[PDB]
Amino acid sequence: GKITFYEDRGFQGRHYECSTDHSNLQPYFSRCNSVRVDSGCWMLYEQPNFTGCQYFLRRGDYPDYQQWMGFSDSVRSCRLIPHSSSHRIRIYEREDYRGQMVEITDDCPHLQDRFHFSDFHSFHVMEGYWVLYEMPNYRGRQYLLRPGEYRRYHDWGAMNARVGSLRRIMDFY
Repeated sequence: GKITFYEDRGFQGRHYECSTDHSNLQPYFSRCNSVRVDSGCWMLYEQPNFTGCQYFLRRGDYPDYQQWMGFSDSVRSCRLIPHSSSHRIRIYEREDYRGQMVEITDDCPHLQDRFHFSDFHSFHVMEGYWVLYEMPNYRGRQYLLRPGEYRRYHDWGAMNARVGSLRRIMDFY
């Protein structure tokens, strides 16, 4: 993977080329108003140590932070997401894997409209990397889900339970 951060919009200003996870990008730039993703799938984080708001980016040009649904020009840590050949997640109605459940291996642009139940409070990521979104059609707050267990919203870094859609992380072409 290769990503380049720019302090000003339109790919201007101080820039930093990156090919690895970073817990602290502050030594290299103080703001990020545009990004070029040469390759790979990336999760950017507003704050150091993979905290704060999260944003999913993949190959392509992002001339303004709004293009990655940024809440501001803050980017202070990043993960390069590794390759997934398969994706599998269990979605549960209540916290701690209780209530109704469905197991999917594809994307879901509208949780509410698609299943046999209407509330979504815990997740077990069996295979692959996913982005969980606050709103339908992959909008709003974004949260990376890695393989493993999410018993309640705090486990995925949300300040509340609001969710709307789910996307597998796969690259483009």
